[PDB]
Amino acid sequence: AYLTAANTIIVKLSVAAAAVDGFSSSCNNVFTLFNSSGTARASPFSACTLSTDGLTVTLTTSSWVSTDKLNIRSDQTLLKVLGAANGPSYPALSSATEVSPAITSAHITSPTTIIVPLPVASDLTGSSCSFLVLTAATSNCALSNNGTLLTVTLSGSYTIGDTININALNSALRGTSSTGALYQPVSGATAATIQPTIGAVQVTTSTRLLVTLPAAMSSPVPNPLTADACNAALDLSGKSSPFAACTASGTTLTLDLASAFVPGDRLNVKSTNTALRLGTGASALFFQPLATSPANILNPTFVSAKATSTSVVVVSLPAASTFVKSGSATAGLVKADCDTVLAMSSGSLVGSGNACDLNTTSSSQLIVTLAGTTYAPGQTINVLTTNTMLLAGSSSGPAYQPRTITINPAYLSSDVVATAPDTVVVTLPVTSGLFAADGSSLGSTLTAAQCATVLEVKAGTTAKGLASCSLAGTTLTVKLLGNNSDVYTGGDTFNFKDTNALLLA
Repeated sequence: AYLTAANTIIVKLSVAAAAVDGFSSSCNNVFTLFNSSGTARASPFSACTLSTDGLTVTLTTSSWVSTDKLNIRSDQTLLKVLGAANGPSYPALSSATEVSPAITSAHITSPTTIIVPLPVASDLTGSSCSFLVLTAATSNCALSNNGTLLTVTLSGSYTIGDTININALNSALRGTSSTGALYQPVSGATAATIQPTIGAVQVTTSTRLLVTLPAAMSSPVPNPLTADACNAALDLSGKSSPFAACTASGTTLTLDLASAFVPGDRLNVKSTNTALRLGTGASALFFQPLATSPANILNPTFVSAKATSTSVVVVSLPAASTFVKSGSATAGLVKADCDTVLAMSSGSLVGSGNACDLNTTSSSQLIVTLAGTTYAPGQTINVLTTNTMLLAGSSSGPAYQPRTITINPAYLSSDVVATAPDTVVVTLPVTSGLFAADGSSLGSTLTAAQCATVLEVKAGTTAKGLASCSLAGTTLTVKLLGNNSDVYTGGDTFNFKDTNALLLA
């Protein structure tokens, strides 16, 4: 006998059996459920059916308690070996048998995770993981969800078509207590195959998302994915055409959103998935909906950072957010409140006042102050693992998750000087260099088209035509055109451009 769910019992046989008319309506007259002391229960079962191959019996009960036994009442006349017409009745065992919880499906969610649902609340000893049977090696396995969601932490590698099944020597896993029924493998049933499913999610921009995959895909359908293909496979709170475009590379499914990111949504695979599949040939395994009832949450993260001065940083956020502390809505937080929350890669935050502020709570930018002028290129801003005050949307919205960000310098320490009617000399704070997209040094040259993608000189609303950039060491020289309006005028301004990708610090 076996228990494959919270209300199910599957009982197996060794020789094809048969059923007599009315056997679906007289289940209690064939089987009987005992307790550990031999005292039979009172009418435990409700309905029953027999499989076509005749070696399987299905029952539904709600009266099962741990360490209960089963057996066939001897005198029973409604179950016949090899035929209801002519055979004898199916015998009974000298001693009853113990129900043993089973397992029937598992998901490989990420490269290092395999979640296995369990039928009922369970108990385990430590986190050693030899009670299973896997081809690959494992490092750790531990319980969760009140004992109803096993987790297997892969250490080796996943080969397509692998199967998970418990061992017959099990001495670690049990049902409902440390002294309950031992999980056992079903006799005659094949080892269950592992199916893939989507992993974690992260918002990286007001429109982009990144999704972890269980293994490196090689050939979706179509190979170059499309907006139509992705809409038919994934679901985002049931919105119509929630998707703008989608690409796959490595173990990441990069993505775009139809409109602005609305805090709250979740992601799960639709029922009719046909596009995203893992493997090649007849071994292809389609992605399935996850076991967890709540769909995977969308974790907001930092978008980008830049230092407006040596002791100020203005982080940009993907959507409206707000600090929440002790049930109230707040705009900023004092040092110790922001200190176990976000940490610069080197240094410490300000002492007195709001060390981390947003002005109006429902905003999109975050201002940080340090212990003086201590920012130098090569410093990063991150959200720490243990944090709860950061929440996007409302008083109970999603909390931010760790992600490293690099700060772009945006401060000029010294003034900018016009030495001639067509010359402007800009003194940069740190040693610099011109490099290419692929990283090869560009030396000290910059063309007119390449010099308009780095900086601009403007008067009022209009800009000024350029002729050449230049940079040797820490002085960056610029030359205008020189005719009509491309000359120095009575009050002008200089600005770096956010499109800049050629000039590095």
